[PDB]
Amino acid sequence: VVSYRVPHNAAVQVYDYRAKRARVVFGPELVTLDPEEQFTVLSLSAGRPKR
Amino acid sequence: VVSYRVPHNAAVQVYDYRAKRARVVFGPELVTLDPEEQFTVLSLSAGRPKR
Amino acid sequence: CWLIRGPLEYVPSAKVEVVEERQAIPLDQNEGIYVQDVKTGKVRAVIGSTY
Repeated sequence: VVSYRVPHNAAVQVYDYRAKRARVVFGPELVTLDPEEQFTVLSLSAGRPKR
Repeated sequence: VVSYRVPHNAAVQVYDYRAKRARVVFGPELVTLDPEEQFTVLSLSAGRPKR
Repeated sequence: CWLIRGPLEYVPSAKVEVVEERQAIPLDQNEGIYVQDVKTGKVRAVIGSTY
């Protein structure tokens, strides 16, 4: 299984393609992906000034 | 077991993912983690000026 | 093919033949294994108790 422990003040969004269903969960829960669930990996700005 | 002795004027927050339950305890108690409990490790600013 | 399981003893008859050993997998809550049912292809992602 692929499972992620969401931080307390955080949120993760997933989509089950096999079920064609989106769901986003916030807070400190342990999410487990169904066999056709995919995460919303976010690319974010960082660095000293910004990137 | 993983157990932490909280300082007197301190507080630790944990989440049990297997039970999907958050709890934070303050004061000088001995917390013991359930098999799917996780701590809220905090990164904090320190150093001479600040970091 | 079929699986025989339980706290018991077996003698393979002349007709039947032992294919494999099939050791179980111990799983707790918020943990599981991705099982594909090759007879139907569907992937179930069975989680929870041991399986």
